[PDB]
Amino acid sequence: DVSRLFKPRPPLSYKRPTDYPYAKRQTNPNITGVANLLSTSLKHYMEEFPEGSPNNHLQRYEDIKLSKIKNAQLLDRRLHIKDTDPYRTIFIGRLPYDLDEIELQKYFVKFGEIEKIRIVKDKITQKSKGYAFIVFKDPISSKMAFKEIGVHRGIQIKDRICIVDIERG
Amino acid sequence: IQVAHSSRLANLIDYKLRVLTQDGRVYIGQLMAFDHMNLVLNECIEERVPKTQLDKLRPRGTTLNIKVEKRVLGLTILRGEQILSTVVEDKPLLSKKERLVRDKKEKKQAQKQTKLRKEKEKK
Amino acid sequence: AMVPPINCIFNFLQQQTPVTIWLFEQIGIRIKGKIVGFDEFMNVVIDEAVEIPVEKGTPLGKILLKGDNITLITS
Amino acid sequence: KFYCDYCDTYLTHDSPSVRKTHCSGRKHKENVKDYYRNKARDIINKHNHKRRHIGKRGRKERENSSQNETLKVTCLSNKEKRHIMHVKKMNQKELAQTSIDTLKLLYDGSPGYSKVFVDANRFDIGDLVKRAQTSRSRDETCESNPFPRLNNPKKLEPPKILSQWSNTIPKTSIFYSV
Amino acid sequence: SSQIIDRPKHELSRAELEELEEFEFKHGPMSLINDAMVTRTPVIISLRNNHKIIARVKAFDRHCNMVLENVKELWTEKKGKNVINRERFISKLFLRGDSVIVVLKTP
Amino acid sequence: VSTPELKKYMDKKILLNINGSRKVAGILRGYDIFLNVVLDDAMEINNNHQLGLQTVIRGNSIISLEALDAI
Amino acid sequence: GIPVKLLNEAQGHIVSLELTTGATYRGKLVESEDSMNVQLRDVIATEPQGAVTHMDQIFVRGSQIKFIVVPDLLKNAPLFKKNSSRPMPPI
Amino acid sequence: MSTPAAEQRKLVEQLM
Amino acid sequence: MKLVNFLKKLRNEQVTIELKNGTTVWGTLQSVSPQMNAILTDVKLTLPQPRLNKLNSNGIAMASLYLTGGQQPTASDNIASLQYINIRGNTIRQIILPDSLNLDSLLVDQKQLNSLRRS
RNA sequence: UUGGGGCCCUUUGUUUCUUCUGCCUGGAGAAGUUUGACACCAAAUUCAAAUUGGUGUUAGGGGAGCUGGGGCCUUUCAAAAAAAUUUUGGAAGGUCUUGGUAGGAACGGGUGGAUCUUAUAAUUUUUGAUUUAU
RNA sequence: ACCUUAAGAUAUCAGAGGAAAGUCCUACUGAUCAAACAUGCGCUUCCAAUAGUAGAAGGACGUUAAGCAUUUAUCAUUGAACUGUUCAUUGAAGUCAUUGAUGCAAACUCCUUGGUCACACACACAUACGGCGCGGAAGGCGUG
Repeated sequence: DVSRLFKPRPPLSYKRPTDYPYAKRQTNPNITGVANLLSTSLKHYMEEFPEGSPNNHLQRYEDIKLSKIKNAQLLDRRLHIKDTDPYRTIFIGRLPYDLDEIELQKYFVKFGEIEKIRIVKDKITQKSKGYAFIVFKDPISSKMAFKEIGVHRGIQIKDRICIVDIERG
Repeated sequence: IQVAHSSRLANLIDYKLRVLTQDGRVYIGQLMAFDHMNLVLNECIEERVPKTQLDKLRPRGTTLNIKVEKRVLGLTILRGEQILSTVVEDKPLLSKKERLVRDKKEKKQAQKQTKLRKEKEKK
Repeated sequence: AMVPPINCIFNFLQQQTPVTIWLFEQIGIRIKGKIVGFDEFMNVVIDEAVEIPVEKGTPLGKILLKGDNITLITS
Repeated sequence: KFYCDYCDTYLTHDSPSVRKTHCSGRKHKENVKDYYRNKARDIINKHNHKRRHIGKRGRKERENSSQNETLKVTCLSNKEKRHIMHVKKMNQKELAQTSIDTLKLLYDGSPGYSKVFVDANRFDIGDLVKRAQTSRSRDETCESNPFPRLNNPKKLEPPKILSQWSNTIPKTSIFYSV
Repeated sequence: SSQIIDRPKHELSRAELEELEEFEFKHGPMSLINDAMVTRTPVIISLRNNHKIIARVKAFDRHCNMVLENVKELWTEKKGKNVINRERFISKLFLRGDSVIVVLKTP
Repeated sequence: VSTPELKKYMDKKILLNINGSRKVAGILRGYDIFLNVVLDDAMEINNNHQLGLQTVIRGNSIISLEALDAI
Repeated sequence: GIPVKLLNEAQGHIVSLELTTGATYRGKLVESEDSMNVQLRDVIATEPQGAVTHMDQIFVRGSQIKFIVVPDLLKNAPLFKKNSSRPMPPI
Repeated sequence: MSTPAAEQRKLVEQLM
Repeated sequence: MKLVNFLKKLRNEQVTIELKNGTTVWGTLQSVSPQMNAILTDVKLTLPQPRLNKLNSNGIAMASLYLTGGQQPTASDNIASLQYINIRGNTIRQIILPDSLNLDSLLVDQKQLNSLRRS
């Protein structure tokens, strides 16, 4: 009963092949040359289609390429906050967009004396771009306040998270 | 026979296909698996037109009658390199509702047997 | 011991033993010469290649024989 | 990741001898034997019959079949039919496994016996037999046992008869054999 | 340079892969077909089955299968001395890349 | 990927049919994963002329590789 | 793939396979690999024109095989069933 | 590791 | 850029696939596998007669066309009307697209455009 | 409950959901229905039982509730062309039908399998040596 | 004793919001696609005598059957006669068949398959034919 169940079928009958032998199998040989067409038929083809149809799907490709080559040089094209050196002056970042200069001055005065404050806003609209420059009366106090406001999950911005660091100027 | 328009080779499982090869030989058997697209046919019988009767198919009694030599061969796996094109010929023995019924049956039985197997193999 | 065919072709290259390459049929030609270098895919460059139909063929110079046609490489 | 579908053991991904080691052991050699015994046992046990289309019999067809007679139906009890089915299945198995080898025993002392009937020194399938019985060697010559009849052999086994028809046999033999 | 070009295709990164594809299409043998599409000059493609097509390429691919329009299939069927010249015009055509042999650009 | 199982044919005479017509007999020496084979002391069976002391056969054109020995 | 695994399950049983050259071969199947290379034993060959011979072994490259005929009983193989249960492979 | 060509590279490269 | 992706965008349009044998399949085109395994549905296979008296035709193509099982016994030319022939990818030689469709909207490879924007 | 007529019993292991009792002058009786039961296969201890490992079977019809969907009708509400008319949307009720009735939701991972992309157009399947050719 | 792994992703575009340039996400929102499940179309094709001993579809790896008509059965060397032909000898291979193969055609026998359903034994129809009984099979299309 080991192999009494896997009894194979009877041997397959023989039929004379209807295809070509493995030795005679080939694709088309004697493929004629391409030079003869160029002399005669090419002239007729060029005469009967003067101009080809426009290549339109490349328009979108080159158009988006134009965006890439158009964004960069235009951002590079360019050239209240011109205070003293930032050794004693403090800087803030990521402040609220709808914030003001007096509120920023008060927030900076919460942890250090302020001598000169002037917030630089975007030129497009009169809204605080989130940058406030505060001159401090003590560089050590300003550095300590910046460290505290950076380690304490960011200073309290009105509608954002305002991390603080050096002015880096 | 009519076959659904959105029916890939996965839907035609146990349909009785008509597989054609490069050398003018056809295979007529039930599809049961695939992959490179090399099928497995259950009872496929291979047909061919002999060279002696090939001349009757050429353009010109009114109705042609071709005697095709056929061989019987069972549970054969083809190779996708030779396959040329496949056609469908007949529907399976079971209707669609009965097919769904037996699938649900086997799924229930398999889930129960798997649960019992886990219960035995853990304890 | 076992020598791979790549090692055999390397030995042919090193000892400069002349080889007669059998291009497969329906082309009906053979190439005789010395192997200067081989590749991954049995692509071989041949120096002093001699064309022989299947012996009145013409020398070809230095050729690069694509490996998809080679059938034997015998010395 | 490939697992055996008979052993159901999940096997760490292999492709070399690791699959030739699993498939050549014993937990995958006899556990693949029990599987196909059951599947082939089913197709022997299947009793489902073709769908029955019953047509309305007509009057000309009914009157003649109603004229003749009614026929009694033989019927058995549950235990009796259980026993009969068991006996019939056993008889079918026993007859199906039976192989007749009278010609192998008849030529036991032939001059070229060891080269044909031994089946281990044959020239066609001997290549398979050639860790794991007083086998008959090929080097036997006809000089051994010059006279076979010197009490060495035994009488031919009497022919078998069907047991369900064992009363059919003639009661007494023609001649008195001791 | 040489190392990345000779470098086997299974160890380069994704970005360098499509960079390699773009470089192959721009500076390579398929630059011919790319130029032929861009300046819209006809190409004469010689197929494997003795068919010559004259057409303008609109999109090609790695395997050298292209979409063509204004195709004009030219081929001859012969037996012994007799020869007949047949031509067929196809408006828009897709062409598989395993058949082509030599692709000639119009002068 | 997976080396073909020819570790039992080593140094045994085999006869393999090149393409569909040619038949070459020799002593196998090695093999590759493409089923390239290097066989020494070849002889093109057809009278039959020997090929050379060391030949390699591209595995594309091999069809069958039956062995004329005990195996 | 399923057919390769089926040919793997068909080991040790007499299979008949026809090459692309036209020849036919049948005999015990010793070993098969994932690329359809097979090794037949005690094979009875039929060359294309009809002649029949016999060899001890043969190793035919899988790129030339047209089809392979396994015993009919393998239709009940466990790997042909679609809905299957897995033992939740370990970590 | 993909097609056998990579494996043959990791043999031929060492051979040269 | 893979033209199989463009070919997948037709999906319901009448094509004329010319295989490598010579037989030309005409019929509505359903989905195309990423290997170009076309699946046409309302097909009308036909075999071009070479129009030359002594050059007869392909023979294996006639055998395959008849063994498909749809050849009309009274048909003068070799045509076989059937439904749902699945064509293996490697057998197609060239696909004659319809004349009416627009190429500018279908040839834009969305994946390549996405890659270019991402880069 | 009893009798009569018709048709069926190949239901062939005489209803085939299982066991047990049982049947042709009859179509019947008891117990049971999924972490369970029942049938069968294989072995070795040197018959049987024992166990371990396997393959299956657990159904068909009708009804009540409960519930998914459609068609048609009524009422009520909102918008436009208004408390009279219509169309559109929603709620409730009626009628008819059609389907379901033991699992379902959420979360989760060093979970299986399908499909897709890339290695991959370089000898073993799909990026061409089977239109028989010069 | 041999074995311990290709890597990624899971509808798509467009619009609003959140973490200069992308980048991600939204039990967010439109449009397209695909799948499942319900549910419909006067949608399209198909579903076997009993008022009778039938028939339809597909087979036969069935018989008549050695049917009726054609056509096939090696190569080399040497000797002999002979005007290429016949007889013998050595060597080499050589699927079985000749009751075969191939061409043509017919009768017969038998297997599987099916609603062998219900109401009818009926005078119809030009816009050519109430497609206005219940189911089943297979597709096409639409809605939720």
